[PDB]
Amino acid sequence: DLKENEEYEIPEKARIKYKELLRVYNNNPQAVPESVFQSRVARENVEKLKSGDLVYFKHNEKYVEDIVPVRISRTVD
RNA sequence: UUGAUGUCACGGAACAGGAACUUGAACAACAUCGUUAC
Repeated sequence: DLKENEEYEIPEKARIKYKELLRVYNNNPQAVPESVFQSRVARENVEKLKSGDLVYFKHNEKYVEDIVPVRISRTVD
């Protein structure tokens, strides 16, 4: 159920936090040796959030504060 | 592009003053990855 008439805008802080999270996901030293068990961010080497793709998020009062690509991922301060 | 009866231009050092300097132990422990079940 894609609800209409309920959309929020992305400030600069959320974008730089997502960029930092992607940089942490990509160049990890402790990763899995195979290139098939990793997630979609680490396998296909995503660098920025594109036009349309499904992202988990959390907002308050029409402004979003954080966005994560999977269910249980890491949080940046 | 000169004009004649008169040119010391070999008659004149591009010369004189300014610190590539200041700051930095080749050192080191806690995880990484996401969902399962009613």
